[PDB]
This record gives sequence, C-alpha cells and structure tokens, in this order.
Amino acid sequence: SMHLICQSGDVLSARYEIVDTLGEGAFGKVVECIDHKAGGRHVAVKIVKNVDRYCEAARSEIQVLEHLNTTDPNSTFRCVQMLEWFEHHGHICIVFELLGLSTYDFIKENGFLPFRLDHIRKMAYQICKSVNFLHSNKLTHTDLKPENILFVQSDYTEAYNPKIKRDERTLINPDIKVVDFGSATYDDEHHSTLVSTRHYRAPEVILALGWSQPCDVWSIGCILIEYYLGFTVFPTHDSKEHLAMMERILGPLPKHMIQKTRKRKYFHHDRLDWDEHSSAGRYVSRACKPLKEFMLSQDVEHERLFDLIQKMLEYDPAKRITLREALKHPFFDLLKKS
Ligand SMILES: O=C1N=Cc2ccc3c(-c4cccc(O)c4)c[nH]c3c21
Ligand SMILES: [Cl-]
Ligand code: NA
Repeated sequence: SMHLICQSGDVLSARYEIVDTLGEGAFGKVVECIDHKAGGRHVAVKIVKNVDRYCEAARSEIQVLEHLNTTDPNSTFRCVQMLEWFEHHGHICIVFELLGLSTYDFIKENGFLPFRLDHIRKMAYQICKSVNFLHSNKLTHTDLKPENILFVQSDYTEAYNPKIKRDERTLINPDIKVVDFGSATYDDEHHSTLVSTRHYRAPEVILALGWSQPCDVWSIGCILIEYYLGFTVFPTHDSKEHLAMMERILGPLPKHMIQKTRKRKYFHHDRLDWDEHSSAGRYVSRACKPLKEFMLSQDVEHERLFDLIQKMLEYDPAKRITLREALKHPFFDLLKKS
C-alpha cells in the first residue's frame, strides 16, 4: 500500500533514507534518499505501486535501462542512469541518479510561463540526440512529455519582466536527461494498441495504423510547442476532438490514412464525423488556429523553430522527419557555430 511506505525517515533496503518526495504519477512515487552505503550520495528512488500493470512496466523499464546504460556508460546520450533495483514490502523500487525538476514542474512553478528560445534550442537538441540514441537501438520511447524530461540541475534566477508584467524564472543551465522507460518498446516486441499520453499522441497511434519510432518525433514536436507557449495546442481529453484540433492546426488528414484506418468511429464517409456547432466544436474553433499563428515573433530564429515543429508534425509517419535529420535542421546551426 503506497501511502504506508513512502515517508521521510523511512529506510529502504537497509541503506536508502527518505528525505523528500520528488514526484508522484500513475505508477507510484519518486522519493529522494540518502544512500548510506555510497558515502551519503543523494539518489532518486521510484517506488512502484503493487499493481499488475505498473509492476510489468517497472520490470520492463529495468531491462531497458540495463541495456541503455551498458550501451552508453558515460551517459553521452542523456538517458537517466539506473543504479540498482530492489523490492520493499513487495514493491519494486528502482534507484536512479538524482536529477532536478522535470520540465513540466519547472514550467508549473514558473506560473506556466514558457522557456526562452535559446533554452528551447539547447533542450530540443539534447532531447533529439537522446531519443535518437533510443531509435538507433531498436527502441521507441512512446511516452515522451515534459514530465519525462528532467533538468540535470534546475537552479534559476528570477526577475520582473515588465514586457509581460510578471516575475520570471530563468534556468542557469538547461541541460536535460530523459526518464521513464516503462513504455519503451523494441522493434520486434508486441506493440500496444494505444500509446502515449493524449496530448503527445501521434495520428497513426490514434488511427491504429501501426506505430514505430516516428510517433516519438510527433511527441517531441508537441513538447517543443508546449515549451514555446507554456501550454498545449491540443487541450483535450477526447480522441475525436484531438483529431479535430489537428485538422484546424495542421490542415486535413491525408486521404490515405483515412482510407486505411479501422477507426471508423471517427469518420463519416471520408471526413471527420465532427459537428462544428456543438460545444466541443465551438471550443475547437475558439481554441485552435493554424500552427504558425501561434508564433510570438517573426524573427528568423522563430521561423526556424516553427519550420522544424511543422516537419515533426507531418501526419504521414514515413514522410515525417527523423531525429537524425532533425539534428541537422537549421534551427540548431546556432549551437554548432565555432
Ligand atoms: O531525479 C530523478 N531521477 C530519476 C527520476 C525519475 C522521476 C522523477 C520525478 C517525477 C516523477 C513523477 C512526476 C513528477 O512530476 C516528477 C522527479 N524526479 C525524478 C527523478
Ligand atoms: Cl535559429
Ligand atoms: Na463512422
């Protein structure tokens, strides 16, 4: 029972003393501990609910991390390092290096203000390089979202911004790592019918056309929008509504994808089965507009970012830019300047 076992001062595995709670998700909790058998190092321990599906995900996460961490022992590609795992009162507990705030929690604590463009550029490059390393190893993450991208160290400076009448926090160092490999799937493994957290889910996933590495690229494009704006451009908890928002932001779905899909519930003949005058229809009309209308500036660096996002949000997953190609996009040139 999760509440019974996650308390400050509790000691796990005769070595890890809980000092704080770092996060809680569907899966259980992540706590910060002092490791009394590694010289007092502070670590993060993910305590998994004793529930079938979360236990299975944790076991899978341990297998993937063992692979990724052995393949990349210097963490050149920025996947979180797993230190060990154990069981505590029947719960699986995974020990990680300690990181800073998730990118989501940073934005939340900053009043849902967005990141500045130079930080987005650096973060995007590192996200793309890390996930590309997964892709090179026959893996797809499937659950990329701001909560699963963590700052290495989230110290900030703070200043009033009169341009927007608000106190603003700015990272000192925006370096990141990628976490949460409990949904990561190898190319030759069973692919779950549904993947991703809704706001980051690709159209081939929604339409059950089959998914692979490209679905991670879509999620990354969605994450970059959220970093740029401070909010999602897909504010919905309904699949058909999500497709409608895609249409308004990105244009009509390709005919071949509507042709091929078994998800007939979404469609009336060859068009989305969508009433523009319903409550949901009025909201999508208010809340969505073409992608480039969300730009905050027409400066060329903003145009470069939006060009990349647009490529990442290509509907056809084969046509969609790969991460190897994304790393070569002009948006990143500023990082490669001598
Ligand atoms: O320092 C870390 N090293 C590995 C790791 C994994 C997850 C987390 C979260 C977290 C988890 C769920 C929700 C949330 O908002 C934050 C915070 N710190 C984490 C670490
Ligand atoms: Cl640029
Ligand atoms: Na239908």
